[PDB]
Order: sequence, then structure tokens, then C-alpha cells
Amino acid sequence: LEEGKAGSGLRQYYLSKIEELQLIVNDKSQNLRRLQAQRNELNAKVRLL
Amino acid sequence: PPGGGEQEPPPPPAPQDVEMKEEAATGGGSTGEADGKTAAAAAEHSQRELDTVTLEDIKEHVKQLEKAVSGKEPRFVLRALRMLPSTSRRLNHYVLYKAVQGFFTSNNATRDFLLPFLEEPMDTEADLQFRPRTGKAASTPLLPEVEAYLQLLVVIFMMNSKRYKEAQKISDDLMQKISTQNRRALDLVAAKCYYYHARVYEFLDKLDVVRSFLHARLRTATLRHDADGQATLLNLLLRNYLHYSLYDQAEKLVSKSVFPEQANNNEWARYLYYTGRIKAIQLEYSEARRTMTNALRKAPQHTAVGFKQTVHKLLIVVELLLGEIPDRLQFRQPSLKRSLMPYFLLTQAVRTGNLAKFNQVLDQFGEKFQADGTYTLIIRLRHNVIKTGVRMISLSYSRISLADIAQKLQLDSPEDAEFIVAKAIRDGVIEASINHEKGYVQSKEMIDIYSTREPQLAFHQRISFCLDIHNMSVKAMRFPPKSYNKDL
Amino acid sequence: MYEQLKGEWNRKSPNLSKCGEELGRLKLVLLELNFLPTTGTKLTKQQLILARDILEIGAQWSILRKDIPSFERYMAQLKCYYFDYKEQLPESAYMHQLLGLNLLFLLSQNRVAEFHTELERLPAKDIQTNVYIKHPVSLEQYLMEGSYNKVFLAKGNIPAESYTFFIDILLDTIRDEIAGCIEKAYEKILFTEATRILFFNTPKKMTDYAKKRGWVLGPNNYYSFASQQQKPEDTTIPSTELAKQVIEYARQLEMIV
Amino acid sequence: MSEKKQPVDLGLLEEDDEFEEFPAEDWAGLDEDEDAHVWEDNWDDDNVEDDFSNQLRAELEKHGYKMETS
Amino acid sequence: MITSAAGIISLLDEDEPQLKEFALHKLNAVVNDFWAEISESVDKIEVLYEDEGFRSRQFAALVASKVFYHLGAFEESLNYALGAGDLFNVNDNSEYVETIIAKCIDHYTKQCVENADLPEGEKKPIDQRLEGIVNKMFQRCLDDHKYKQAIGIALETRRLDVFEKTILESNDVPGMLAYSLKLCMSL
Repeated sequence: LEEGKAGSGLRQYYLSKIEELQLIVNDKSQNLRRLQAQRNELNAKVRLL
Repeated sequence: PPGGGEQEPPPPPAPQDVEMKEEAATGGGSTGEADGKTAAAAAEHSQRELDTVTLEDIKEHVKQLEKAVSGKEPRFVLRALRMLPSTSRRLNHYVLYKAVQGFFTSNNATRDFLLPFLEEPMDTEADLQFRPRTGKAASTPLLPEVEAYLQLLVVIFMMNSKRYKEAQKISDDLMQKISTQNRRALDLVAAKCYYYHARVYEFLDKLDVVRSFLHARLRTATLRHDADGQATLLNLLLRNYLHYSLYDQAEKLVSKSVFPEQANNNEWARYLYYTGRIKAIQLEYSEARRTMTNALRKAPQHTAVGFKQTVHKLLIVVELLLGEIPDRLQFRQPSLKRSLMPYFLLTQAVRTGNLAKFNQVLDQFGEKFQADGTYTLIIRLRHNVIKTGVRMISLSYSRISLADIAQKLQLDSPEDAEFIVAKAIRDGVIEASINHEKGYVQSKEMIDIYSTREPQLAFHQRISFCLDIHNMSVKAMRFPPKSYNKDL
Repeated sequence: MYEQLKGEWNRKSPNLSKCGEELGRLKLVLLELNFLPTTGTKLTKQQLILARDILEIGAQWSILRKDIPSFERYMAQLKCYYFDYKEQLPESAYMHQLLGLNLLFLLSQNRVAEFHTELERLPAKDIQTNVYIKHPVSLEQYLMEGSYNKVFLAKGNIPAESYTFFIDILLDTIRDEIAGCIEKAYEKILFTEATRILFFNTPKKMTDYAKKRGWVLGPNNYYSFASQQQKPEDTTIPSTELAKQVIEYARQLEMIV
Repeated sequence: MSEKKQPVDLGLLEEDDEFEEFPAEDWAGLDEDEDAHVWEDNWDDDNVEDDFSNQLRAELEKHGYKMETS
Repeated sequence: MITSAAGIISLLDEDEPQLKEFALHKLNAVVNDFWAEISESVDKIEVLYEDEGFRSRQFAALVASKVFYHLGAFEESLNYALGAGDLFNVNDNSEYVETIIAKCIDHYTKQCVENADLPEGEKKPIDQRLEGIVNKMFQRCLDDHKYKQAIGIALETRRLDVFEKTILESNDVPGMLAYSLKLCMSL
């Protein structure tokens, strides 16, 4: 055996690094959507003007 | 008797509060911080750990604690051991075991309880759940403290610490790839350990086991790494190749890789000092000058005086080769001064360029700069004096006389004058017009700058490169705001 | 061990056809004798130093026959025995000589950078008083000076050591670089200097260089053409690459937006 | 790592153990005239100073004799 | 053993390979110590590998396959690790074997995706030894199936009869078909 713990184990660790890339895409979506909320709140503010 | 007998117990418990509060704040703060989501929150305690190591590098802790004050050695973590749940009685034991040793006295020793440090890691390191981060965060901080004072037959004890470290986690690892914050931290922890016992390695033995195993452990580090810990592991290999390796067919121009983000806020200075030290043997004039001077101007965080004196020494040593030697002007520290005192007379004697006198001046009082080893660049300098002098002649007037300037250059002969001057012309760093009309050798020596002489092609690459560096600096002012608004 | 080998070792044979048979025979015997250094039982150092010696003199005939791949072959095989973990191996009296031939090969093959980086291992403070220990570093330092008169006047300073012909081979392999650099002809040079700087009156340089350089021969003078004659650009192409750079400036300045 | 600075500081302790306060006081004989002065100018003034320390230090008193002879 | 030995380059650049065979055998011992030293002999290894002169194409293809992924991309190492012909290699926990079977499986199912959407026409040729070495360790995983990767890897390979032999010796058949369709409906 020694595949699910070693081969699929390093495949799962590579999946964890893929989860790190999805954490970079994740927090990029977070701060980009918060800045999007800032611009939306400012343009909505002059819309209230 | 009354002075030290009455004033004896005030000193010892001075670091106790900051060491216990420090290990509880970084231990309970790190484990209690990344305990919920260790994989999500990363690199928050890296700068804290390295700042605590650099903060504890100058500790004067052990000065008199050898006489019945070694009670800090037998104690250890003892945090929630033997059981993961129901830790209330152990919360009481936290005060119990700390209070038992403080009633009347305590049975203590120094070299007795050293080997049986693996009693707990056999069954449960700390809690049987966070074993990796609590095993390395438990063992790795307190081991260099007991392993201090490398001399006095501690080398064997340091070997015991080695086989204990590898045998518990890093024979290969505890689990093949931790792949968490204690993995990315474990890179620089095991690396820092390798620098800790690197003095033991270079002391009497040499490279035939561990740094050779560091290639298999180096590429076992997965290729998907950011190459921070992998590059720090490469630093000890390159330093092992610094003193005497001398093969240049592989690491020189083959070690050069994709070069991922390897900064560490120190690794540019020391790593670039390493690759510039190895790239300083072929007399690099353009690259190592600017990049090694930049590396000199880098790393101001902890100390820019005690360590930069060597990159400064090599820096000026390779700067005087080009004929123009800039001395210490803008830096005021009483370390580079004393380091440069023996070298000052000759580094000032380079520009004047007297062969016979300064040749005796070098070996006259030369002890350390010529006792540094193999006298390579100074034995190149002994005949480079005339090349820097004839380069000063290139910075001088055009017409070359047969008596005035030839007698001035300590070289009075027609053949070797034009022959060696021509050897300075074939270099390509100067500009001359070789013409023979009546026997005199002329030269146009046009050193006019590109002002009103093809300017667009001149500073075109200056505009492109400067806009590239300033524009990646614009990226360096766009991305950190994203790293700011990421959490909110 | 297996046989004497001392009969034909010291025998300087002018004919190399027999030394090829003895050479291949030593390859067939040493084929199974673990060419790579073996620290097992520490007693094999005798056959390893004897094999090292017969490969040293075999490299002596390999450079006597003027075989470039074979010389770097046997030097690359003896470097395995020179760089070893155990320092108990006694230094051979011809070791520094063969290293001197290695420096001769590095300077001959225009690999002088490997000499500049190689100057670190040789100052081991072994002898340091023999003229042959300091001969390659002084000759290469004179090469850094470039003065050929000191080498020609110092040709008769070498002792009865039989590598003077190899030094002449070095001059034969650097005369193209010295003569090529002195004949750069940025603006012009007169023959009256080439009479002294160049070699003897034998017209080998003016014949071989007339078919190698392929220049014009004037009235007892060497003319230099194609010197700073290049016409500047029309400024059209650099304007197009400047437009592409502006495209990259709108790209990098406004990409995420 | 910052742990490699220890042997370099030990070399500084050996350099300080060679001469005990000898270069601090002997060099302080000139540092007392160099203290608080901009060290950027001391490279040029020390360059020409050490350059003329061998011969023709002043040379201004000799021009009055060199006018009629040259 | 050796670190900066250059004699193996001259032995690799030499004829009569009866001395090249044991030199390469000893090269496989220090290749993990120093992989970059072979970069000068890589070209000659390719020269002696492309032609059919040398009798053992796996001695060259294994060295090239273990130096290419140490030097550059995994593709060029994979072309010779899969192009090594018949290779007798038992299962090992080494980094090399797990990386060549890792990229071998990743590129195997990658080609299975590139060829899964084109059932007929312009079918790309797939070597049989790829099926042998993928189905060998695959069957090794299918000794007990570990009740987790059978339908998973059986679905990633996009093969027709890869999963019919998995459900032959399996416990809780309704759990294997319910877990099977559960995995199929979430992809």
C-alpha cells in the first residue's frame, strides 16, 4: 500500500497548497469587494446628493 | 560572606518573569492564535519568533546560575499532558507544579537530567492533538539554552541533541509533509538549528552526512515552495561552498533558478553577500559593485555595523581594482574604522601608485589582510597598481612623453610604454586614437558624456528600466493595501 | 599486486603504439578495480596511489601525443584521487608538476577565469620555494600585465626541467591572442612597431594573417577600415518600440484598474 | 538568522585584544581635531593631506623661489 | 561518495560502454547528492539514448528522467520516464518514484480528459506501458480499495471498464453505489 497516505497524501497536501491559492483568490475577492463597497458607497453617496 | 550571601537571591529571578511570560505569551499566543484555523492564518508569528530570537541572541542570562540555580532545566511545558479533555485539574496543576519548587528549596542539577528528554514525546508531546506545532514549539526554544556554551565537552551533548531532534521529528519528518504554519516555520527552525550546530560541524568534522542529506531533504522541500526556507537551507550549502569547495561547473550558472520571492528582509543582504562573495573571485566590475553596495546599504533592522564591516571590506577591496576607491564617507561607526586602520595606508596608496615603496609597505606590516588566505586578490593587486595608474593616465592628458610621464610612471622604455598602454586600450573601458606620425603616440581620449550625443538611445534603457522598477514599486504600493483590506 | 608493472613504467619509450596496448591493458585490469575512491579497510591506498601514478605518467604520454580529450580525461580521472576525504594520502613529488600542466591547459584553452578562481587551492604552503611552484602564477600574472618581452627574455631562465617545449606550445597558443590584440587597429598602426612587437622576420604572420584577417596591404603599412563607420539609426524603429513601451505603460499602469 | 554575527564579534574582540586602547588614544590624537567635523570632507582633506605628507606638503613657500627659476 | 568528480563526464563521453555501465551505476548513487554536475553530460546522454546502439535504454532514460525534473520542467523528465521501455522497479517511498508516478497519474488523467471529449476521430496514441504502470499501482490500491479512492480514481481516469472490477469485491454495495452517485452528482 503506502499510497493513500504517501501518494494521495502528497496529492492532498498539494490540494492544501491549492487551498492557499484559493486563499489568495479568496482574500483578493474579499478586499476587492470591500473596496468595491467603498466605491459603491461613494458613488451611491453622490447619488444621494 | 554577607555581601553575596545577603545580595545573592535578588539577581537570579530577574529574567524569570520575562521568560515565563514570554514563553506563555508566544506559546499560548501562537497555539491559542492559530489553534482554530492554523492553515488560514499564516506568517503572523514568524516575525515574532525571529524577533524573539534576535532579541535573545544577546542574553546575559547564564553568568552565575551554575550553582544551585539550574532548576529551570528539569522543568518543561507540562501543559495539558496525558489527556486532551478535562483539563481543569491540570489548570490547577499549572499553579501546583510551579508552586512546589518554591516552598523551601529544590533538588536541581546541570548535566544529570539531559538525555531523558524523550519521555513525553514517546506517548504525548503536549496534548496528542497539536503534536507537530507543540513538539517543535516546545522543544526547539529551550534546547539552545541548555546547549549554550558550546565548549567544555558539550559537543557530545550537542550530538545527543542532534539525534534527539532528528529521531523525534526530522530524521525525515514526523509526518511526511506537515503543510501548515509549523511546516513553513519548521523550514527556518530546522535551518536555524543547522546554523546553530554548524559550528559543531565545521569545528572538527566536515561535510559527509547532513548537508549532503540536505539535497534529498531540499528537494523532497517540495518544488511548490516559496523557496524562503529552501533558500535559507541553500545559504548554509553556499557558505559550506565558500571556504573551500572551489568547483564552479554546477552551482555557478546552474544553481540559478526561477528565483522566487526570497527576501526574509535579511536574505537579500546576507544571501546577496554570499553570491557576491563567490562572484567576487572573477573580478566582477559591473554587477557585484552595484548589487553588493546595495546589499551593504540593506539590512538596517538589527545591526548595520558589526556585520557590514566584512561586506564593506571586500567591497572596497574590489572597488580599488577599478582605480576609483571610495572610502568611508557617510557611515560613522567605530567598527569599520578599526577594521580599516591597517588597510587605510595601502588603500590610500593605491591611487598614488608607487611600485617599489608600497610593495615593501604591504608585506612590511601586512599581517591580517595578507594572512586572510591565498593572497589572491592582493597578489593580483601588486601588478594591478600599474594598471590603475595607467588608468589614471587615461584620466590624465593625452600625449605621452618618453621621459616626463614615463619616468613618472617608473617605466622608462619606448617598447613597453606603448605595449602596456596598448594592453590598457584592448580592455575597452577607455577610448583612444592610436596614431603614429613621427613616433609619438596620440589619443583622442574623448570622455564626453552623452549630452547632445544620441540621447534617446543613451537614456532610453534608463527610462524603461526606471519605469519598470518604479512601476513594480507601484505594484508594491497596490498589493499591500489589498493585504490591509483583506481582513475587513 | 597483480603483476610488476615497474619494468615499462620508468622506461621512456619514444614509440607510443606499445603504450597504447599497455594503456588499454591497464584499462582492462583497472576496469574492475573500482576507479572511484574507496575508503574500505583503508588498505587499498597502495593500489590507488600506484594507479594514480601510472595514470599520471599515462597523462604524461597523453599530453606527449597531443590529445586534448585524453588529457582532460585523465586529468578529470586523477582529480578524483587528488580531491579526497582522507588526508592520509602522501603528496606525490610530481603532483604539483601535473597541477602545473593543468594550469598550462587552463591557460592554453582560454579558460583563464577558471585559473583566477582556481588560485585558491594551490597556495597550500607545501613547498613554496621551488621556481615551478611560483612559475605558473608569475607567468599568468605577466599575462595580466600582458608584457611579452619579459616572457621572451625569461625563456632562458627556466631550468633543465623538460617542459620548456610545453611553454613554447603555450606561446604558440597565445600568440593568436597577443598578436590579435596588438593588431586590433582602432585607427592605424605602422609596420615599424610590428617589426619589434611581432615575431622574427619569418613571413608566417603576414601570410597566414592575410588569409585569416583578410585586410588591405598598403605601401609598407597596415590600413584599418570599418572603424566607427556605422551610420546612426533613422529613429523610426526606436519610436515604434517606444510606442510599444507606451502600450506596456497603459497595460501595467492600467491593468487591474 | 543573525546568529553568524557572533564569530565576527569574536574577531572584533581579538582585534580589540591586540592593542588595548592604543588605537583609540593614538588615533584620538587626530580625532580630537576631527571630532564634530563633517567626515565627508575629511576624505578629500585626508586624501590630499596623506598625498602631500611624503613631500611638498605646503609648497606655497617654494613658489616664491620657483618664480625666477621656472 | 564523490562530490566534484569530473571523470564520469569523460567516461560518459567515451566509447566501449562496458566501462560506461558501472560508471552510470555509480552515478545513480551520487545523483541525489549532486544532480547539477550531470548537466554537462545531459547532451551526450541524449545522444546515446536516441540511437539504438546502447543496449539498456532505461539506464539512460532513468538518469535523464531524474535529472530533468531536478533541472527544469516535469514534461521532459516524463517523456523519458514513460519512454524508458520495460522498467523493473518495485514500490518505494522515495521522492523520485512518488513524483514520477504523481506526475504520471496527473498527466495520465490529463490526457484522459483531453481524449474524453473526443470519442472518435483524431484519437491520440496512448502507450501500453502507461496503462501497465498506472494500472499496476492502481491495482495495488485496489487490493482492498480502502473504500475511498476506488470510484474516485475510477472516475478521474474516464475509462470504461476501470470501475466494473472495483465493484466486484466490495462490501456494502448500496453504500458504494450511493457514494458513487453522490460523488458523481457533485463534480
